[PDB]
Amino acid sequence: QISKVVEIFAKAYPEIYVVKAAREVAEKYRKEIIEGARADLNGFLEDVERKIKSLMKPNIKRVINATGVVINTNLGRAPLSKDVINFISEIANGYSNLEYNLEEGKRGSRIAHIEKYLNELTGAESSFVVNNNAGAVFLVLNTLAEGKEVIISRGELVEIGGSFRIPDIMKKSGAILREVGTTNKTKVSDYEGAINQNTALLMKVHKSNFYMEGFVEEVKLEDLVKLGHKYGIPTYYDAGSGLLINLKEFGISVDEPNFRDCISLGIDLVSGSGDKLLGGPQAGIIVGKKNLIEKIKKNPIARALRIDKLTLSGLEMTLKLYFEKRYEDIPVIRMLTQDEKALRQKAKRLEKLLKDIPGLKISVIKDKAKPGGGSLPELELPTYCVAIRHDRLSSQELSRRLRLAEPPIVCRIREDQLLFDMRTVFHEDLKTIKKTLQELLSI
Amino acid sequence: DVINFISEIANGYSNLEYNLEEGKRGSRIAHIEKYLNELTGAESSFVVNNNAGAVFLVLNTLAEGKEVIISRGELVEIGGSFRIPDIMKK
Repeated sequence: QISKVVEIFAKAYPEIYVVKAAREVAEKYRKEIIEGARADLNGFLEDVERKIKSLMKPNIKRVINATGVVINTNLGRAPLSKDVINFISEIANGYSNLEYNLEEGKRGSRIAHIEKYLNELTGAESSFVVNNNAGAVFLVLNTLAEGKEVIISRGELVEIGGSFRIPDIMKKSGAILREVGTTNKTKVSDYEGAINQNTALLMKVHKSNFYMEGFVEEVKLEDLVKLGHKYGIPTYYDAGSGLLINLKEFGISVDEPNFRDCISLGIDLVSGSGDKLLGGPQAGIIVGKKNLIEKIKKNPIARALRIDKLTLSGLEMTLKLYFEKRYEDIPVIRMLTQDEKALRQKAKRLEKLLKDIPGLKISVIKDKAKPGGGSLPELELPTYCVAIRHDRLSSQELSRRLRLAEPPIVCRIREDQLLFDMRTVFHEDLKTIKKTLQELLSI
Repeated sequence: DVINFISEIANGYSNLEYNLEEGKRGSRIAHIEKYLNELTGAESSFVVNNNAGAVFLVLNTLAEGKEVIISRGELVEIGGSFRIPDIMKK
């Protein structure tokens, strides 16, 4: 019973956790024994103690990312420069002029603090910001095309993440969905073909987390705009990457689309996540024509999507950085634009820390990985891994224990050889890497 | 080898639509199908001009006016005028 387990650990662990550890372990042996899968009760003493050790720590923990994927959906997307985290810390520490204008001394709209930055950086007439890009979509449809049709290419009906899908959202959006062209190809005649009285919207979505090769055709963006200005229809581009600037300017050569460029091209509305290529905290970012934004703003779901104090502040600081050309300060930009050189530099500095540890086979390989996970699907870039192999322990079991470390470490596996992509690894992590390994193979 | 076998059948008359046994017309599809049933292992078989029309046939035979469910990822445009949605319509 739970009272005997409270007697076994008196001062050992606080009474509150011990009973929550006996209640979860006791439902686990009640169901394992009912199903007839357990013949021994002896593991009960150690496991109620491991639960207590575990239940006494946070579920969400910082993790050292070895995979060399900058934008790791599973690992928390764009991490944040300390500068920013500090400004977020300060604003959360007490009250703040969130919804308060200091000039007039009367309430004010919280989305007003930021928008000045967006409209300067992109060039759009006005702007706005909601919970994530997801809702930013759901908002631009339900606002603009409730009960009327929207035209989109059959190749752009994406499923990104686990629950999101343009057709399943747009439906619930209340917009009527008109799918032109074919999977692989879509000409301009396909869009123009389906125009009619009901058509309220010309939407294009960017294939963020996939890509098609082979015989493939797509509708030029200059073309969608010409088309809409013909029949008097608004265009709506879901970047999704929400890349904020031209990326070629950093030496990486891709066609990824960005706010500034897409707007000056003549699209009427653009959106994208903030926790992607922008580098910030999670946010739906929407920019374009004044008359449209106003309309979005006034829709009463906007209040159900409006951003929290934490992501609001933190977004301002990241926007600040971007105005100050302080690029290297926003993690997701530095990690992609890191010099091939620089990577090696780090690679061998690590190797140097592990030489001494027993049983460790350590080598430095130059590999081609694909860094972007949720925003740059075709991108392939050279990065140096430190592959390691232990005589006593196998690569699989290695990863596993590394994931259970404090802090935990997550990495790629490849042909029974553990790898460490240096693209995503922070310096202060190296010392913690060495201490982790030596605690595992010497214990 | 092929081209010769073709050349030869083309240089004169042939039992194309003619069954020699019964001395009566026969289906031209009949010559081939025996090979197809053996190689594939299906119950029966048939042949038409090209795959394009083979799709068109199987839809219009089996689904005229009824629903055909297909993956949104599989609606292709192969070649310049063949498109599964465009033909499936017709």
